[PDB]
Amino acid sequence: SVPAGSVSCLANALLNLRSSTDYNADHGVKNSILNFSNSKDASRFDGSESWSSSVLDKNQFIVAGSDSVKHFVAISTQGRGDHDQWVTSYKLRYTLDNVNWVEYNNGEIINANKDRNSIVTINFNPPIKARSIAIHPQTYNNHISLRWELYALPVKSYSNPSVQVGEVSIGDRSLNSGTGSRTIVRHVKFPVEFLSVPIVSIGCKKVDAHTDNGQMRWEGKSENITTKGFDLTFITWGNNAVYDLTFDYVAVEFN
Amino acid sequence: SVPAGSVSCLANALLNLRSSTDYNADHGVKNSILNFSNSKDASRFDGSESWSSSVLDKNQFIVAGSDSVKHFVAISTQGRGDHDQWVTSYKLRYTLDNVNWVEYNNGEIINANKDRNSIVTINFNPPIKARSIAIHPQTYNNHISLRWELYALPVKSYSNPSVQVGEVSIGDRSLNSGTGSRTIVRHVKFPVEFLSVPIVSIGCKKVDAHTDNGQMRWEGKSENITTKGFDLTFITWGNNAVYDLTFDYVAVEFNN
Amino acid sequence: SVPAGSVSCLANALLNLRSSTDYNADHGVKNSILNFSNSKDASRFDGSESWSSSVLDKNQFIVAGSDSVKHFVAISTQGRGDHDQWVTSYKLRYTLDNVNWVEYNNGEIINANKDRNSIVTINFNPPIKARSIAIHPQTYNNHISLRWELYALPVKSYSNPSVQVGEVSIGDRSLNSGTGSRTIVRHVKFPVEFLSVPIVSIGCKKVDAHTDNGQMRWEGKSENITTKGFDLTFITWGNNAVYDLTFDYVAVEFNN
Ligand SMILES: [Ca+2]
Ligand SMILES: [Ca+2]
Ligand SMILES: [Ca+2]
Ligand SMILES: [Cl-]
Ligand SMILES: [Zn+2]
Repeated sequence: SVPAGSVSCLANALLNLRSSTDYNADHGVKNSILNFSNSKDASRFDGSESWSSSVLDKNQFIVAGSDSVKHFVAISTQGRGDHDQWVTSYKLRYTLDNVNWVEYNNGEIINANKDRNSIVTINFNPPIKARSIAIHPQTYNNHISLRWELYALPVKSYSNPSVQVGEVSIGDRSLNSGTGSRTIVRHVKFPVEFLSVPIVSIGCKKVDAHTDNGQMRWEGKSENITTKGFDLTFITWGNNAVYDLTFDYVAVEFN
Repeated sequence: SVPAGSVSCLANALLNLRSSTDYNADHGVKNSILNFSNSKDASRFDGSESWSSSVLDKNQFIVAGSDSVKHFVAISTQGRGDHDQWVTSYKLRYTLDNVNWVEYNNGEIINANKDRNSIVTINFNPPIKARSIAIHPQTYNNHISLRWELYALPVKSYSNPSVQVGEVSIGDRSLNSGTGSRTIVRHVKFPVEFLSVPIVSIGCKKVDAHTDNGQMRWEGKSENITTKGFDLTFITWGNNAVYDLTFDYVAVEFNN
Repeated sequence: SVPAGSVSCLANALLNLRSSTDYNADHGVKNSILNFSNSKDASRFDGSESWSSSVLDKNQFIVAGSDSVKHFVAISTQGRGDHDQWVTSYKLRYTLDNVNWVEYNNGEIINANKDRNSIVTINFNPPIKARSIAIHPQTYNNHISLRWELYALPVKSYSNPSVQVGEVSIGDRSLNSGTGSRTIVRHVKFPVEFLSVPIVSIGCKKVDAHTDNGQMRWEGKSENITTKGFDLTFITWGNNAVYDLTFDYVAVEFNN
């Protein structure tokens, strides 16, 4: 079973494909998408409804890859739509760093197809975590020919952040006197405008302040965050005299 | 108009393409880039100056995509270069998550080409945020055959920075005695060397210090930052005695 | 020489490729990887063991690209496996932004191949920092035909991190009385669950505490981290009364 919500990688043209060999360009990996089907006009040939290797041995493969870390949850294979050709068993190989390749599950040989069109699906628990994956047919019927699809987790909503950083201080004696709940606002303009409204984290890196009968009171808050900047509100209360406070900030936009 | 400073996606080989069907490999999406043209020698066929479908109906397309989120600002289409074939109208589809596709602009049919070579450009306002985008020919002259280019915003430099994190303390009594402005430096080494110089944000997560007639004074600064590490300078002044301090740090490396 | 531990980009299918021209589909970029080799059977053509241009001039190229920034450390070229065709000199161009192209080493003409199968390697010092790169044959032997590989630095463990952010407080008087080492835990849930265990940095943004004979004491520690959340353990010791503390936190997810 293909888990609900998963991404069809070839359907969405998310992976580059490279076969070991092709019978010819009209039998190439571009024709390997699961359920691939073309013209039924038998007078002209518009391509095999599969990838088909040229060499017939145990060393053929399609490699599927891209820069990003995919979490593959399953793989589906299928035979050739237009001729009695199919892969009947295959091994999997993969790589997360693109330098070291590993055998999936110690070189597990997986039972594949029995006919032209029936879909056989394999599920990975836990997901294979890879940048490139390769299918390696071991046995076949008539010829090494397949359609297939790879399934991956969708991308997390938090992914691909943009970040801007900086520091901000009171800079003067605004909170160094008076009584009660006291506030002073520093307006921060981000060096560059965000696309979406960031979330902002702050951290104190300087405290110069007087206790009030032994009590220390200071707070920093970010507020009125927009795409262009925000307000760092420096806060004190009781009778505390804050001479200076400094925060670093980290602003993060996603999605 | 193609907006100034845009990225030509197929030109920079930035998108994978997948057609519904190919007339044959010599009419493949590999031959679809705007203005593609090959040998003019009529005696030998080196492929169409177009992508060309095999099936002729309303259901053909090219899908274009990649792991990343594009900000598509425009699209251009053109007919076949070497025969009288072009797409007269098409719809667009796109997807951000690669699970749910949306009809561009509620399924708007866009008037496309009426010759081989004139370029028809469509602007997107606002930009289309998608991982994958598909052109869906609705009407054609003679055959479903086209050349195209997709245009997108350049990558902004504040996106996907690298990060490294860690913690640093005084770890001893260095600032816990003495008078006036007092500093001790902690030389911090990042777990992995960066390829270029990061910035280094810090925040305090431990105070253990004595007041000086009721005044608290401490500070931390990251200085002398390199690809390999930085110095966290712990500071006190007056007659504050600082028993220990701790910072979490976050080193952020941009555009690499 | 190819530096030990480089990534072979074409081998791992990390780049889209686009030629200026193909002799035909059976001579396309898909057949261009270093050492590419097909059936040795002379009674049916299964494609060239090379890419081969259609037009024979000095304006042919393959463009290799993708979304992410690469650091290319070397190129390797080869001639055609199956006929006496090979590139004898070439130039390189690249782009980091996919708007502005630059000429490798001010258009240096690199001496290339001499036969079908010997591999000629060029080292890039420093690495070419590029999203796309293009090989431009200048001279050739019989036909513009080649095989190649591009080598890149492996991705750093620290790249493409994701970040989540929030705040936590004691929010009550738990730490405000008693004596000796006292702790209170706040369980934090991440707005979205992470795919793997993050690291969690914190920095204080509120202190409301009493000194203990002039000594200030407070600490925050992020503990018990999972995909779903963590514990912020607020800490005081000696006889300090902490009325409240607040932290911001930065949760960072690596290698995903
Ligand atoms: Ca057919
Ligand atoms: Ca031609
Ligand atoms: Ca052959
Ligand atoms: Cl404090
Ligand atoms: Zn990518």
